[PDB]
Amino acid sequence: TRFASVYAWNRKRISNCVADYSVLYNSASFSTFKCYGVCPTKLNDLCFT
Amino acid sequence: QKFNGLTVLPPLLTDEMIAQYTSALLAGTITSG
Amino acid sequence: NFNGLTGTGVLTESNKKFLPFQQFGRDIADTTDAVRDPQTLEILDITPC
Amino acid sequence: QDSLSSTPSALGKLQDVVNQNAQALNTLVKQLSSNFGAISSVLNDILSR
Ligand SMILES: *[C@@H]1O[C@H](CO)[C@@H](O)[C@H](O)[C@H]1NC(C)=O
Repeated sequence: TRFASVYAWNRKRISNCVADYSVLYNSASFSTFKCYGVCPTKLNDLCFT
Repeated sequence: QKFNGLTVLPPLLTDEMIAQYTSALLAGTITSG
Repeated sequence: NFNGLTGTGVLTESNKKFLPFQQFGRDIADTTDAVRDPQTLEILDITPC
Repeated sequence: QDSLSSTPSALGKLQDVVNQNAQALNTLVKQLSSNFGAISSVLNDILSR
């Protein structure tokens, strides 16, 4: 419901969970979706620390 | 090395075969000059 | 594919004594030659076919 | 017979050939760890990401 300001941006840590990026990538709600060092279509079968 | 496409091939003549040639040369030198 | 790490080879049980914080080992070629199974925590040796 | 038995360096000329060849192969393998400007020395990392 509420977002942070740009000067005091908010860091949320995501961990110990199973992600699903197909719900984000295949959504039409986003005007910008730019990935660096990783391809959005491959992001759905990788693991991160 | 092996697992990166790098291999080593064996010599055609074995160490035993080389030793045999050496023995023949020594035997010749000693008995027939 | 181990936690996102893809490759081909023969897997066997390892006798390498990994410390609890270590998940894999590497060779001089920067290739992985041992991994910790993410579910069983067993250490496996990786040798090319 | 005694001179060779007591002189470790006597056969250095033959050992030098062995050492030079081993050095060349070890160098060749280690170069597989170089990025050469790539994101990773590991080809599988590039393809999976
Ligand atoms: C789940 O993974 C942990 C190690 O992270 C392991 O000790 C445990 O036995 C696993 N549970 C099952 C049912 O395999």
